[PDB]
Amino acid sequence: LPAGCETAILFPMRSKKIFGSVHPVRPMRLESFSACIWVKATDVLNKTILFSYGTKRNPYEIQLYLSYQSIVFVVGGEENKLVAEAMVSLGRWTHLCGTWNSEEGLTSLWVNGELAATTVEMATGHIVPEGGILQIGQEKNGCCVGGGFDETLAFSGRLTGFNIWDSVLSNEEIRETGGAESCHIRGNIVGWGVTEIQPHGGAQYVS
Amino acid sequence: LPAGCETAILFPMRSKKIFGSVHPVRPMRLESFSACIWVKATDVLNKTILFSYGTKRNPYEIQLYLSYQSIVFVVGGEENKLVAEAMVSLGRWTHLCGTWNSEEGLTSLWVNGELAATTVEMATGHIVPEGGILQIGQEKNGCCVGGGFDETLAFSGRLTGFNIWDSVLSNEEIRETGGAESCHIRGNIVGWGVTEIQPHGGAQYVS
Repeated sequence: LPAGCETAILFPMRSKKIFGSVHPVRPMRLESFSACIWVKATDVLNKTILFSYGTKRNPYEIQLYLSYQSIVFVVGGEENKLVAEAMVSLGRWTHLCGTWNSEEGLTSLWVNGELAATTVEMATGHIVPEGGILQIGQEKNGCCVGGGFDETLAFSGRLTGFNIWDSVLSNEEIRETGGAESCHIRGNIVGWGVTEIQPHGGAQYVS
Repeated sequence: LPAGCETAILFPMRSKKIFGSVHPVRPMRLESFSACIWVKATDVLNKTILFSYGTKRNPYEIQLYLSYQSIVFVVGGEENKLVAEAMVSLGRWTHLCGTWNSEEGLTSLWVNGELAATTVEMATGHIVPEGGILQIGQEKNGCCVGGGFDETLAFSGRLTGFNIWDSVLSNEEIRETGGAESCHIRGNIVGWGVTEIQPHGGAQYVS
């Protein structure tokens, strides 16, 4: 387990059926936010969508994915994105965090409690609309067609601590969530064990 | 049997899952086209979506929906439509059919094989996109989610003789399709009993 957790998803095999359905309880109102996460990637491709919140008219409303030895940060749509280079590789628990603002379009990334990317005037004044759904480990593809889901974009590996925050996280708290006692640090939008998480098609906890 | 047909589909109750899955054989890419049908208007609400063909970027590519007394026929989008006034019935096998072209934006509607309405230079040059889903008996929405199909948009009743053509039908052919010897003339785009049709969510085949 990454730092002090005892539970983690297993994702033993990426196939055309592995996915999950999360049903958060509270609104997604966000003109700014931050999202720490610990990840253990087994294989990284040019395109492998770890998750993406999508609306009926904007499936790419939120998304981040690893492009070989790089990390992509998609906001709002495919066109608007931020990328850092050569930080994520196969098989190691690594803390990923970031921040965004709509006032002057400020956004940033924080790995291991340490900066990874930053820019300004992106998604300035943007507000995420509701009505979409957040999906983990898969992109929009067939589910019950004897497979269907893109095994290419599917994921295999260990994950734990699915959390989301309603506002920006200070650099101090980002560092703390990058520390060895980050398992108990959870956000309010989503908290591990607090938010409804429904693995499917292979994603197994290792509690 | 009406129109000489030998099979039909019953929509016994307007419900949030009642619909049918239609998969026409050939592409829908047409400029001048026509399609006629017999409808037994069981319920005529202020809005009872008869069907809805929609592409991802345009939910209202093609949509015929029935109002209290008017057959509102939408082409391309909500902006362009063709509408009748006081000649739609309740609980009676009735004929409604329309044509369209992009050359000069021609369009028409045909009740009981008799012309109903028409306008010119409507969507001139427009080409209907292909590859979309031809949802029937209900405006496109979720079914497996559990309900999803707004019952107001849902329709109930018996349906027979589904036909789609690749050209504007002549007046003589419209009269022929409006008679008791109209079952045999079935559309090449879709022919009653040719294109696979699966009533679902309460609907069943009937004859």
